[PDB]
Amino acid sequence: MQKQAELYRGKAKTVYSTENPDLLVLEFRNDTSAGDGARIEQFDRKGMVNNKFNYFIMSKLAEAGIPTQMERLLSDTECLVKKLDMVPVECVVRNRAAGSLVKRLGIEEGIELNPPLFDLFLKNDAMHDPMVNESYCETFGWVSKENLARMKELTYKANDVLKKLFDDAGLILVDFKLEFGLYKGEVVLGDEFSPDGSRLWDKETLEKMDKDRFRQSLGGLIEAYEAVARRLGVQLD
Amino acid sequence: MQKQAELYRGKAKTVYSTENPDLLVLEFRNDTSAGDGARIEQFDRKGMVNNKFNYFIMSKLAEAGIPTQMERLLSDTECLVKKLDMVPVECVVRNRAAGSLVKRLGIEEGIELNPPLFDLFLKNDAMHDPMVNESYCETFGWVSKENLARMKELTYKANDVLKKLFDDAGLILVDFKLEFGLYKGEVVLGDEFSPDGSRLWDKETLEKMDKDRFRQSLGGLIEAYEAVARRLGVQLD
Ligand SMILES: Nc1ncnc2c1ncn2[C@@H]1O[C@H](COP(=O)(O)OP(=O)(O)O)[C@@H](O)[C@H]1O
Ligand SMILES: Nc1ncnc2c1ncn2[C@@H]1O[C@H](COP(=O)(O)OP(=O)(O)O)[C@@H](O)[C@H]1O
Ligand SMILES: [Mg+2]
Ligand SMILES: [Mg+2]
Repeated sequence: MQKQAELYRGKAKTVYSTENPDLLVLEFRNDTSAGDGARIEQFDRKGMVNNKFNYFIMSKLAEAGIPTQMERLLSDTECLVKKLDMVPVECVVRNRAAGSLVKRLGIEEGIELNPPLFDLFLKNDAMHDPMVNESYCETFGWVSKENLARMKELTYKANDVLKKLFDDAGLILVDFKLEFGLYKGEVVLGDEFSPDGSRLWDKETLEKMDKDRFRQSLGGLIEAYEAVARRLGVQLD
Repeated sequence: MQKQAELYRGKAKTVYSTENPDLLVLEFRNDTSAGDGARIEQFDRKGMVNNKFNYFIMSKLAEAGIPTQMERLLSDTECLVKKLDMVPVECVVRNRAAGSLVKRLGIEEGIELNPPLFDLFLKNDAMHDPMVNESYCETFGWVSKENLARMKELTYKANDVLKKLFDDAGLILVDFKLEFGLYKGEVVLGDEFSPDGSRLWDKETLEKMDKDRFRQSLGGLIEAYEAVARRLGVQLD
């Protein structure tokens, strides 16, 4: 299985078709966007780190029983995945207050959330990914009630699994975003899990080591990404 | 019954205590606030119209079986109500796209929503009443799952009842906002139902006859409120 032609691309990955109608090639680019204003910069090794970081996390979730898109890595920046009919809704679980929650509610960053919060955002850059809820999914036909329930279920399961994984690595899983899609009628985890869409703080110093370093221009973005990879045991070289 | 002391006030009503610890007096002022930028304006007869308008609707909802705060009207602008431990979350049902939905999702105003949408907003002027969801209610303890389910159940019932009532009066109930509180542990409809928090369009011309006339500089606010009141059978003078 090799890339055939580019079908489409997003702000971080390029999607290619393959000879198989049910398999695609995801290419992680070095592109790094930010804010609703959207400012993009390229960071060396970024795509490769996220691709391998994603494979590692996806496998951990699969081992836990989470059905995923993953087939296998193809190169430093590419992987083979099942073609999914993506539900255009981001699922965000928050263990501590940060990002848009802090901006939206004016709550103090870092506040522990018990139980964790669960946000749903419609994927629409034009509208800056507006917040939605279950009624919207039904009314606009984005996903069935049964499938949405499954998505939330798998997200919370992923949260339980990953909070433990990151804790063992001396990290706090502040929050993260997931995207699911349908594969032959079944809900499957797709897209990616990396520091781009998940917040990770050092357990002892609370130092931010995810995309917030880029959003807040704190410097050392990729250095932080690789630091996290090393703590988890993700081979990069 | 008589007002004993002003407890507090919001942007449209003043809340007073009475000699009875379980009863309050609500005064509907002529104060009208549009745009969180609090561009207040006073409209003569506004308080009186909404007080009578609210009484009429609450009475209809009560007949339908919905528990409400209403005891009786004390004057043209005041009403005697049960003291409720208000849940700080607005419940909004949308039958057609309008207001913030249009600006939020970029959907065309007027589009019919099937099934209707249901929004939850945290009451917080400083933060412009940010949108929330059920997980927020549990995490921050604004209201239990059981009571929230009850609030939504009653809001949907109010929708079935009021859509018919307004249609009979040649009007389209576009959307509306309700607020509930607890009375000795039970969920009870409180606050108010008026053109201030509900969108109503003439069934034949679609002319707006609610607070949107003030929000969107169309003028004729009170004249519209009175026209709606009279169509419902409310005698204003
Ligand atoms: N397994 C998959 N099958 C099909 N599409 C997928 C799969 N995994 C991810 N996608 C989609 O491919 C795109 C990946 O690109 P990305 O640059 O992250 O986009 P975005 O700008 O929306 O963040 C997204 O639209 C995502 O939903
Ligand atoms: N029956 C009631 N018991 C107690 N508080 C009530 C009752 N009905 C309404 N309230 C509260 O009193 C206030 C009425 O004020 P209003 O001017 O509409 O406020 P706001 O500026 O928040 O819209 C609101 O905070 C409302 O929740
Ligand atoms: Mg993406
Ligand atoms: Mg109010």
